[PDB]
Amino acid sequence: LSPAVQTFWKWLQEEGVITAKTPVKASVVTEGLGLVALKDISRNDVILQVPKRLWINPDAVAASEIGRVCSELKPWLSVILFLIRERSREDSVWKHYFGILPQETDSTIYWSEEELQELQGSQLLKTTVSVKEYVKNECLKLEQEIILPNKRLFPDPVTLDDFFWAFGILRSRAFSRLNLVVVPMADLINHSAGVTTEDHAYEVYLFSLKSPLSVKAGEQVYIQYDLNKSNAELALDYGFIEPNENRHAYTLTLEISESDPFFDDKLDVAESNGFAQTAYFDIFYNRTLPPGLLPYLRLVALGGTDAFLLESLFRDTIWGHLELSVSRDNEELLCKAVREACKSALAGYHTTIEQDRELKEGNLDSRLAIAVGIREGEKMVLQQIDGIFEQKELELDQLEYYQERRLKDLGLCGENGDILENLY
Ligand SMILES: Nc1ncnc2c1ncn2[C@@H]1O[C@H](CSCC[C@H](N)C(=O)O)[C@@H](O)[C@H]1O
Ligand SMILES: C[N+](C)(C)CCCC[C@H](N)C(=O)O
Repeated sequence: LSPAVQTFWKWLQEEGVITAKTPVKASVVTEGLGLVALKDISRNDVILQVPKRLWINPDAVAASEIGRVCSELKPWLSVILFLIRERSREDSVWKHYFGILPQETDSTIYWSEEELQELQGSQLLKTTVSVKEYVKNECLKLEQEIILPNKRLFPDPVTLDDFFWAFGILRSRAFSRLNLVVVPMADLINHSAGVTTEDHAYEVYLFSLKSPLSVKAGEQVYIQYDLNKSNAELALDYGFIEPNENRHAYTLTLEISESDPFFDDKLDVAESNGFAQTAYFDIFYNRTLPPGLLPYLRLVALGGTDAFLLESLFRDTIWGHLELSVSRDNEELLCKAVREACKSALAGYHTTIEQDRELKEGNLDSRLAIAVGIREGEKMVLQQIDGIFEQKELELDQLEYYQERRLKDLGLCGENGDILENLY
């Protein structure tokens, strides 16, 4: 099979992890390394359990020689260093383990500059930069503040590469479902759209892993990494995406600018209803607009004319009105703004959806395939959003704004009220 692999298995055997009780051998699959069922496994069947003696979370780093120095360090930062450190030591308890870990994945955090050009104009590109940058800073402060001072615990130099390496390992191997644990045995389980549950972790401490699906002898055992992540998210966290167009999403960012003459009043209204000065609305393909998006858009484009709704008089129904619409000038404004943002964003890509779809029709490199699928999806969402507001511009007169809703109770045609009045 593989050097460190055929050995890594041996390692677990003595640690009382892998026995003739566990029906699942590690194998080389299209997704790298994975768990192949050694024999017909059933639903919920615990495939393998690992002794907490083998975890690699904050609790294990706090108990090692670097447990002190990393005392005030944040959760991940502690594990980053720990992982790096153990990778160096030739007598580490995870010796056969690290010889198994992939030096890299297809996460965009590793993409070359050319590779990154394939995501030009994409939201994913932005996000990946930000993340790469941040991690960098936090990793440089660790060197200058922990790695270098304690030249006794960290003998070897630590490069950025090693950092991103450890980070990636975290982002693609941590089970934050119990918040940042790692399990050398159940670390080799891959993701599959076949699984639609999203609950496999367990603990009897101990880490118990159970296959949410009945696998036959020879086949691979999978799990659902996260039913709620977008493709842009699966792309960064792990190095893969799904064909499922329902994973395509595009998040819009809304904010009440401080230069807005009604900033103070608008922010009070927003906060009073669960929204901050800045708000993110995730828009998924074929899914309906998120609640709050429209009323927040209306608040943003409020304007002098409708500013009267910001008065103490409505501080109890203003949001209800925002949900029902303010006025035609208000609706037209936000539509205009949204459509313009969509068209502007659409122009930022270097390929058309037609080209992307044709590309997908041939054989693509894993990272090329990700960029293509990611950018095609984003264009679909942007165009769906644009489609939605284009319709809105047309039905701009079918909505019953504030004024009209206010006059829907005039009772013009009532009684000859004067008769009653002239009776006293
Ligand atoms: N469905 C899938 N398609 C492609 N790669 C996958 C995948 N599920 C898991 N992976 C890969 O495996 C990582 C999760 S850790 C799983 C073990 C991994 N196969 C290994 O050889 O070490 C992901 O970040 C990704 O690079
Ligand atoms: C790749 N590996 C299987 C190790 C983890 C995949 C992500 C699991 C997710 N954090 C959850 O706990 O629900």
